[PDB]
Amino acid sequence: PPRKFIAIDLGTTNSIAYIGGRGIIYNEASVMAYETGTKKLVALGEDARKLIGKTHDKIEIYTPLRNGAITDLRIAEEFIQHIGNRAKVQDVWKGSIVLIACPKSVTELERRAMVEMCKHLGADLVQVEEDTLMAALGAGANIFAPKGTFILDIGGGKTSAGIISAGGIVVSKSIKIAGNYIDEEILKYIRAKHTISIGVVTAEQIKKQIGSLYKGKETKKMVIFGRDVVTGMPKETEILDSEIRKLLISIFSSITQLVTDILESTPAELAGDAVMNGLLVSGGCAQISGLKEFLESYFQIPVKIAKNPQTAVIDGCIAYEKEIRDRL
Ligand SMILES: [Ca+2]
Repeated sequence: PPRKFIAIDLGTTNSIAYIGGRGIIYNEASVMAYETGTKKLVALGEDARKLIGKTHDKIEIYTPLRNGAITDLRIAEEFIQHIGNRAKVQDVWKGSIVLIACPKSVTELERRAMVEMCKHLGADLVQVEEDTLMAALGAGANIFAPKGTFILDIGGGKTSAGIISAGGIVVSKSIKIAGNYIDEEILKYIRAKHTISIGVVTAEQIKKQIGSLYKGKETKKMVIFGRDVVTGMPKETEILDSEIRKLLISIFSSITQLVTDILESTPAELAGDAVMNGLLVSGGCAQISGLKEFLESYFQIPVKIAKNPQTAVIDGCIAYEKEIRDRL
């Protein structure tokens, strides 16, 4: 009987967990809530993230991962244990093979601590890899070839970019300008320009429905509702795709600067791959309309949007099961 394979994409806003033979058992916010002063779990994932607004006083909300940052290693273990509890199987960790994908900001100390933590839970083997390496494999890139792979992952709380060659990361950097920032900046733009406060969900909907980085085949506008800034009264206004496009382009100056920084670090041996093969784009924001065209216009290299951008990291972990088992 083979050892169970467990993959955890720690993620930047949501975590995703996969168990061999079960599939993906967790995919939502990296948040948990307890009755105050206890470890009595009242909500996990989305059910807990909702309450961040005004939590019931007899309830404490914990955020083990804030934009991909580990807030506390003991709190991170609680969260990992809650994920494994989803399997509803006694001793899910015993003798298992565990792969954890994490942002590069997770220090070597924290990665080694998570290895000891999972081994203490019962794992036979624990391996920690960077999310950009797994995202490229999940999105369909041959990360094991000596050819240069150039990856950009726009998630919820981090945007990362890197160069991959021969199964490993050659260089990678990350910034804080990502999906959550974009939603909040849409909110702030509409408050300043239309004197109405919208909720985060309306901001996300604006992004999805009419947001773009490049002038497409359809001109759209949108009716939205929010709180009038002066009076507080519910108020309606129309938002044009052109003003949101201008806003998104301004935000993405940070993301094109990140790609420029990575491209400026390309070794001479891989420069041809950058020019001829170009960029692969994954993450939740990879589906912003016109992103391919916007990036191709700026960098004059090919850009490819991943087929599975929302799940590239965990899909790569799932594909990486063979490599771990093979090399064993
Ligand atoms: Ca800017």
